[PDB]
Amino acid sequence: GITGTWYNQLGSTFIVTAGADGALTGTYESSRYVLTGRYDSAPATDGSGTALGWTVAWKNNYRNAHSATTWSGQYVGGAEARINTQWLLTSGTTEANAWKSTLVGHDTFTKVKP
Amino acid sequence: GITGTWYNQLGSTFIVTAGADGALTGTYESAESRYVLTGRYDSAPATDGSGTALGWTVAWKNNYRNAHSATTWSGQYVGGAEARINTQWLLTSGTTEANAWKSTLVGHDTFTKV
Amino acid sequence: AGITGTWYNQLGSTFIVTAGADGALTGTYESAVGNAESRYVLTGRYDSAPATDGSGTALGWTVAWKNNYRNAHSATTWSGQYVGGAEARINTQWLLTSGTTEANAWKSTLVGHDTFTKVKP
Amino acid sequence: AGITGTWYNQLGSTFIVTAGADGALTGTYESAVGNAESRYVLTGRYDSAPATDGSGTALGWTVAWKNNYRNAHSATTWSGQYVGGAEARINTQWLLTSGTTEANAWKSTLVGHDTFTKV
Ligand SMILES: COC(=O)c1cccc(-c2cc3c(=O)[nH]ccc3o2)c1
Ligand SMILES: COC(=O)c1cccc(-c2cc3c(=O)[nH]ccc3o2)c1
Ligand SMILES: COC(=O)c1cccc(-c2cc3c(=O)[nH]ccc3o2)c1
Ligand SMILES: COC(=O)c1cccc(-c2cc3c(=O)[nH]ccc3o2)c1
Repeated sequence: GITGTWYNQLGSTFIVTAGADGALTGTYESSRYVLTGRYDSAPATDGSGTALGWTVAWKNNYRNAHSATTWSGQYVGGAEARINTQWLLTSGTTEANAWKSTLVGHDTFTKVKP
Repeated sequence: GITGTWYNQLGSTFIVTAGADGALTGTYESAESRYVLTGRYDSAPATDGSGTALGWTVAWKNNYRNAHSATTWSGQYVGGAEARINTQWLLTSGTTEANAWKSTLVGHDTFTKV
Repeated sequence: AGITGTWYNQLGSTFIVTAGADGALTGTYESAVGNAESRYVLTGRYDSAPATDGSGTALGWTVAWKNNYRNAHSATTWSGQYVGGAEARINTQWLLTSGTTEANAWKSTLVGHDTFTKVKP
Repeated sequence: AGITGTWYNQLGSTFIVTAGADGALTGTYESAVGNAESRYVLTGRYDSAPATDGSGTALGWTVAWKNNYRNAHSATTWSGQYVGGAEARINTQWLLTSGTTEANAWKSTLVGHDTFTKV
């Protein structure tokens, strides 16, 4: 299922546990940073994926970028499991610079290094 | 300044605690309407007028209903006399592969303390 | 009343647009932010026969940030809808992509939202 | 410039664009089969003097989903960059906004990504 170690298309490492209560917990390496999120613990049974999302704030004991990324996507099971996401990366800014505070992109995760 | 009750422009209620370790925990009401949220924030933001970066996720399942979807909010907290949390969001639904192209909505929410 | 006219966003930009009978948007955009000076060409499209159920009118346009004065090597697209009324408004969300190397492409695109009114805020 | 010609996305859509000398993009966006009911006008803009340091060429375009046969009351904008070479690509992200009432405006806009090739 969702629990496991995943890799995006650029080589980041996403180590996640999907708990019984809908919780996502784990670490993200782009050293390691804390992540938390949520997932649908009772998905549909019609072939649809499992909706999920998580957040990393880019502060650890070694660096602070004053920013945070959220990933929103779905887990698609099968022979080659995948998590397909789109993400928003917001930096702390002054009000005058807030218009350019948020980057957007898309990450796809598999259980194999790219 | 983050811990407490927040209200968006469309009548939703965001009840959050900002923990010392960078955790966001709480509930989102958009009892049957209340959902768990979890996320992260920068616990050591700059002191130069910049906002505090943060994000959180709600999966739209509770003990009463399940939309098979999840929203992530990415944004910044801005303190002061009229404090705000300014966000952009992504809402992904679980879909089949054929319908995945239309799986994700995007928008923006502004939260106030009053 | 209608899309054709001069509009202003919340940050002081000026959007001068003509909505043609064939669905064409043409005009000029002047930005108060970024690596920008004076007017830039815009082109886009709008729904020339919107629904009659109270819905807004879908539209979109593009500015490439090159003119006779500067070139930021970037382009913004706005996607949104015109909402008529006593306080006419165009509500948009936008994507701003810069030309980058492949190694930097992951951070090539900014996202935001602009609301336009015919009265300058 | 390398942009003028026919491009194909990952899901069976096609467009034929002309990149004009002063930055104009004009053409048609259609389906793989290309029947008239699936063809729509596209207009946009591109950077006609891109950097020479290996960076891509920024561009964008819009299609409103109305033609002489149907009208979805919606419009898509694609924002991205052209990357030249033997395996040329246009890499984009897109926003698809539908006309809605104010009560439904919160769910008016889909977001996604498209990659186009010449093959
Ligand atoms: C201001 O600081 C930043 O912008 C920053 C810092 C550290 C890591 C990241 C990072 C990693 C990553 C990823 O793997 N997928 C999508 C987005 C993303 O963003 C961003
Ligand atoms: C497809 O959407 C759903 O299935 C669904 C179900 C329940 C609630 C929501 C909801 C509430 C909310 C909000 O307050 N801000 C931003 C997004 C957002 O989405 C979405
Ligand atoms: C990376 O940014 C640039 O290269 C750049 C250059 C010139 C203008 C802009 C600009 C103006 C504007 C606006 O009014 N609304 C939404 C977006 C937006 O972007 C961006
Ligand atoms: C015949 O086609 C239609 O009736 C129609 C209606 C609404 C949207 C779209 C459409 C196509 C498309 C694409 O290729 N990339 C990103 C978005 C996108 O949207 C097509």
